[PDB]
Amino acid sequence: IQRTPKIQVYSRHPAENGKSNFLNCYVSGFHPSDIEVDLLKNGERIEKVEHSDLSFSKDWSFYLLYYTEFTPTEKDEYACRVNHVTLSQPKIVKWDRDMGSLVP
Amino acid sequence: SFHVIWIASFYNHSWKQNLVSGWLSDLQTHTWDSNSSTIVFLWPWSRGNFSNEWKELETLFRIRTIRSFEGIRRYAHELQFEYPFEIQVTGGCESGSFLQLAYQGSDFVSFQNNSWLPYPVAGNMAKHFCKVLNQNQHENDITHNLLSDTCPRFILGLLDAGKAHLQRQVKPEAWLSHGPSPGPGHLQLVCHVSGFYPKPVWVMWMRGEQEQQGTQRGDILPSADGTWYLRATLEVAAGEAADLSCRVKHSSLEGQDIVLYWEGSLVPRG
Ligand SMILES: CC(C)=CCC/C(C)=C/CC/C(C)=C/CO
Repeated sequence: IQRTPKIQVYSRHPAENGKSNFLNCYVSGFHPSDIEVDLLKNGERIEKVEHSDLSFSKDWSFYLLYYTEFTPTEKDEYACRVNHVTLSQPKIVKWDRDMGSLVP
Repeated sequence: SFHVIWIASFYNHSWKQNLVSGWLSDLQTHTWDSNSSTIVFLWPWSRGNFSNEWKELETLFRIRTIRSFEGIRRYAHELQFEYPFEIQVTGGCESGSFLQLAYQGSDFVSFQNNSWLPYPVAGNMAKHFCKVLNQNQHENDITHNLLSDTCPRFILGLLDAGKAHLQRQVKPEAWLSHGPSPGPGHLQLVCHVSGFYPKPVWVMWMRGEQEQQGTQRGDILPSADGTWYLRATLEVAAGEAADLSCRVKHSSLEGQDIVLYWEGSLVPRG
C-alpha cells in the first residue's frame, strides 16, 4: 500500500557562519519509490544536489539521503522540499539551527 | 552478512527502471549499471579475491534480469499485475540465507530450501507466480547454490579484504541547540551527535550523575561520509533548565565521554 515519507533534516557539523558544512535531508518510510526532493536556500532550489542510491528497509519502505556542501551565513535559511503521491502539497521541513541569543 | 537488493519499477509495458546494489553489513559495496550492463565496484576491496569470475557473475545476473523483466511482462495479466507496479527483492546470507520478493511493497513470495514458496497472505496470485518461478528446477538449484555456496565465498573475499573498514573507530563530535519548543512555558533542548562510527552510541541528557529519562533519542541517520548522526531531545520547563548537560558515550572515546553543558548564550547568561 502507500506510505507517506518521513523527512528529517540535519547538518554534518554545527552551524558556523562562513564555515563549509553539509546539509542533509533523509527521506524514508515511503512507497512507491517515485519521489522528488529538493534542498532549498532562501526558498530557492539548490542545484547539483547529490543523493544516495535508492534502497529500502526490512518492511520494504524506501529511503534516500539527499545532501549538498554548503556555507551558511547569518541571513540564510535552509529547508527540504518533498513531493510524493501521498502528499496533497509539497511538504517543507526546515533546517533548525540556533543563531545565538537574540538580544545583545 | 552480505545481501543484495533489487528494485524494479514497471510503469507500463514499455517503460521501467531497474536499480541493483550489494551490501556487506550496512555499507554499500556494489552497484549495477543499467546502460553499461556491468557490475561497478564502489571500493577497491569490492572485487574480493575473485579476478576478472566477475565476467560470469555479470552475464549470469544479466541473463537472469533479462528473463525476469520479460517474464514479468509476459505473465503480468495472468498474475493480475496492474501497471504501475513495483517488485522488490532482497537476497543475502550470514549460518543463514534468505531471498524474499515483494509486490507493491508487501511480502509476496520467498525462496525456501530449493523452490519459491508463496506467502499465504498474498493469495492465489502468489501461488501462480511460484508456478512460473518454479518452472525450471535447475534454475532453482542454481539459486540454491548462489545462497548456500556462492555467497560464503563472496564474504570470504570481502570481509577479510575490507575488515579495516568495518572495524574503524571514528570519534563523534557534538553540539547543543534549541528545539522547536513544544508547549508554552517549556523549552526543547537538543543534543546533536554526528560523525561517529561504528553505529552503537550512547547519549543522554544529565543533571550531574542523574540520567534524565525524558531524553527522546531520535533515529540514527546516515551521513554521506559513512558516519552516523543522532539527535537527543529533552523537554523542560523554562525555569528548571539549570545544570543540564548532554553526555555522549562511544567506543571510539575509550571512556572519555563528551560532556556539553546547557550554558552561555543557550541559557542565556547575563
Ligand atoms: C550476491 C550473491 C552471490 C548472492 C545474493 C543473492 C542475489 C544475487 C540476489 C539477486 C537479486 C535479484 C532479484 C536478481 C535478479 O534476478
